[PDB]
Amino acid sequence: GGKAPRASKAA
Amino acid sequence: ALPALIHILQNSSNDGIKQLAGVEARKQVSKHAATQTSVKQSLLNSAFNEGKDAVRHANARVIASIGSEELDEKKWPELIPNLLQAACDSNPKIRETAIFIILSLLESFNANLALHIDDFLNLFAQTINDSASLETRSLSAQALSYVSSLIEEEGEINPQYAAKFASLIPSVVQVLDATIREGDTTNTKLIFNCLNDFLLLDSQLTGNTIADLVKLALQIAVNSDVDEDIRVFAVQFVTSALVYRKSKINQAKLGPEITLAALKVASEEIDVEDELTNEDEENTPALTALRLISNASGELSPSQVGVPIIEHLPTMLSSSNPFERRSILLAISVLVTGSPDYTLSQFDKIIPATVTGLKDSEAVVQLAALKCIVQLSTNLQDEVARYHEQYLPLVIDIIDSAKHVVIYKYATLALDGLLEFIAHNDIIKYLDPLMNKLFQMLETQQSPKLRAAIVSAIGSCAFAAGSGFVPYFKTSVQYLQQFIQNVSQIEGLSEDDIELKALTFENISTMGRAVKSAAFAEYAEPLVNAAYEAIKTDSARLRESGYAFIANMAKVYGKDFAPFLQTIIPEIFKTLEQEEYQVNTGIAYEKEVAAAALSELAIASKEHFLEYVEPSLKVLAEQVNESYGLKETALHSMWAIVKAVLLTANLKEGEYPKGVPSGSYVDASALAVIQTVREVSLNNVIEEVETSMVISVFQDLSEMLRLFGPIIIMDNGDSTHLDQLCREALSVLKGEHACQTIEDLDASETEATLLDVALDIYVALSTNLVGGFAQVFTTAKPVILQLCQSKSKNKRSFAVGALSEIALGMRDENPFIQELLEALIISLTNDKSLEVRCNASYGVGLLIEYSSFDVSAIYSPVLKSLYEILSVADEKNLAEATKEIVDRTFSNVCGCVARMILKHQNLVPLEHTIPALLSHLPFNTAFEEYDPIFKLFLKLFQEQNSTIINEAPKVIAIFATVFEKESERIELETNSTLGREENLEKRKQFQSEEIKQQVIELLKHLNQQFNGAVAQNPVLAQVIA
Repeated sequence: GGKAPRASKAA
Repeated sequence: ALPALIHILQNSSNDGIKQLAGVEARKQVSKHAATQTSVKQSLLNSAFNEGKDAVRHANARVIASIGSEELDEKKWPELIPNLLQAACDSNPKIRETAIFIILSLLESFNANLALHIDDFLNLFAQTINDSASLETRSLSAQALSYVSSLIEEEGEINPQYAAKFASLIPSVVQVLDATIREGDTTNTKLIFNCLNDFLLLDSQLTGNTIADLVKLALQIAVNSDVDEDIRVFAVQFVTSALVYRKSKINQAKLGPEITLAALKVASEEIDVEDELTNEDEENTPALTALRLISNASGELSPSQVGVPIIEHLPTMLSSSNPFERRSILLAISVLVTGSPDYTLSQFDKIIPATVTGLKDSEAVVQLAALKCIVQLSTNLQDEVARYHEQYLPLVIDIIDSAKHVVIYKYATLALDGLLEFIAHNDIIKYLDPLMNKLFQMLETQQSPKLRAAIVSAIGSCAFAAGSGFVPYFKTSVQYLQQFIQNVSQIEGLSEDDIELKALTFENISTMGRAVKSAAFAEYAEPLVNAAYEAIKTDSARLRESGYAFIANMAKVYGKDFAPFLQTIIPEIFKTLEQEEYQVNTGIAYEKEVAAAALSELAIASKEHFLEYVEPSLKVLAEQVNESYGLKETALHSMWAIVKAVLLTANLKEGEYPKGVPSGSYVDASALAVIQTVREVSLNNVIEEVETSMVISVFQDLSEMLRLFGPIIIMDNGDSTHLDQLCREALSVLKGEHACQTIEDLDASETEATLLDVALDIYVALSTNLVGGFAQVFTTAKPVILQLCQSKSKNKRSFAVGALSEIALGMRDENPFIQELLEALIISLTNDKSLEVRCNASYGVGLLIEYSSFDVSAIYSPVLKSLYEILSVADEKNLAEATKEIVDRTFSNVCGCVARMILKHQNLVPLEHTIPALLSHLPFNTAFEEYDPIFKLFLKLFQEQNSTIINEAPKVIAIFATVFEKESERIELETNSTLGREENLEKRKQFQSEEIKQQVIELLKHLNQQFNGAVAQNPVLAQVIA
């Protein structure tokens, strides 16, 4: 929930 | 007017007619004089004497509807007493029809039946075990569902009633056993409905049974002697218990048995040739089980579901039973959606397993692996992509030699999802062969299902390739233009025909994002006209594709697209107000995309959208109140409208004034828009029982606050909404929120995400308010510090990471640095998780950097831990914990050490520390941690410190990589597809332009001293001059 990490072509 | 239907019912010589009138007579009972008593008796005789049950039942239901009506007052007081009598009669057939009539009465829901709950409890306690009629036993179980609803209607659960009702639950299990032994599948299903209704009951009525009901349903589900349809009932029941009573399942630690039971059913033989060619039964056991694993993965912790699956992956994947090989692969594909983070951590096992599946002789196994890969890509998008060098050859080979249509679709679909997320630089190696293969494939395949899969894969090449797609742009639209002729003529087209046009509209718009407005100009006008044709069409899928085209148009043209608002906003408005029931899934999907289009248009139109703000917020607010599946997306678009207004007022992202606002840094009109959406956002979090709703609101509020500051939640010195927001967020941390309550318990990934998004409110408010946040942080601080101690690894990670980020927001104005520093050192020193110690070290350096009190006592222990953590990551580097984590730990540890050297150089012995720092440089990830390291290099070299001065060659090499990486980033920045800027900040090598100039200025100094060492390197010679 801090430094360590926890959309694209489609819509 | 009505009695006619009864006479036909008694008398009709043809037997079906007697029945057909009874069905109508029941319907017509309510509307429809002295001889209402003559009609009662005629029915009762027919209902106990008629030959065939169907006519008996026809008569009985009419009797019950009469009884409910003839119970306005005490109009038929003997009915219930007589039926209670007949149900105890010596004649089993008389008892059976009596219970059947009592069941029909209970089906009337007449409020007066609550007057008789004790009667029914006493009668059903006997008739449930009737030894003469299994039908009578089943009807009694069916009747018990209604009696329970009555006891719960009462103000207070009668304790005596619920004890009687709970005593009957083992009897219903005995009926279920009986119906299965006799083969009465009709009644077996009915008893399963009774078991399903027990799930919803208050715990006082059910006793401690629900867990044992689950255990029993599993015994039935795994037993292949039992008929297929009965086993589906059991799988469904356990799947139903995960939704409505997962607390009970957790208490029994039933997650692993459920998972393994579902795994064994999933391994059962299925119709291979149907799977391979029939384009999409989930009422056969093996498929129903997959729905069970999927639901289990969503509701429970990965230790209860994901771990059991991964433990069985090695033995099942090498089994000689292809259906076991198929099963474990499909088990993973359904696990990834509810447990994405757990699945990602098992990639060291899962990626090789999917590769083995693609290599299998049996196509059913190959199809499974491809479904698994598809599923992984959708969920964990770029992570799967990085393994393209292994996948792409294997997937292309399958396409080239596929013998079945469904393998061809899933191989093309697997290629589509991989290419969609491949790094821009890696796609360049493949782009020409992919392009020619896809168009070679588009030519060969005439099936519209296969062409739709290919067109999507082609659009994924353009998306990944950006500007590198220009050489293919014209020829692609030339070819694809054929699939978008006669857009308006939607009659005589199949569902797949509609989809092939829709995908072509969507992927051509994706090509405009890849090659921008200049290369799109040739076809912009005809394509936009066709997209409007689609918007007017009667196909919701086709309208959805039109809105997707326009949304991407907004990205390409910005304000230049503003003259189209007047026509388009009314088409979007019509779409959003549609009735949503046939639910009509096409309309739900259409509403989602139209909402995205409306948001994209608002952002691009800038000033031109103001006249639409009030109406757009009116339509969107209505959908939050009334829409069945669009609440989150509708609320999200309101915040997008706010973003559009605030950017139109030239409030720049991240450029808001810190601290609690006494008034407003936003004009009155923009403030009115903010307050409107801010009000709706709080209303959909307070007392909200949908956790996906609370998550969505907390995400929108976090993002808006980070972008535009505390004005999102507060203005004019009034903190009513801020206190509400923290009151709610603190509730989620405590586990006490309404969406939670339906302490150390193991949590699902969704439950943990809920925790993290509430923490994110605090992280964002701390950057907003700085020192002003301390008052609000006081309640959450003890809770968050306690969460740093959870038995949960992710929860300890979330809390420590959030404490570190909160430290960064409050900086030197933080009145709790000593207390927070003390907690994080304990985590840094004693935690067993590398990831937790990783996040801890970041906060430790930040807290030390911002501390203004004496830290000389903690430097030595902290530095010893910092060298030991370099030791546990070292071993891991050489050969739960991923490589990304390990690399981040190096970056964070080195950043922490640098921040300490910077703070109190005298306390750190540099002769050993500087080499340890250098040996882990350059970094592979977490380039934010360069910032203190660059600052340390600046200061050491400015002091001509001997330790660094001897290390000039390593320092020069580090900067060579830094500036090499920085230019690669700048090239990628310009060539990438529009709007793929998710990790734009993360690949930044410098946290500011000021520090970048200092490094350049330092590099120039290094050139004179050391006699041109710097310019020997081609990279730095370019930056030095």
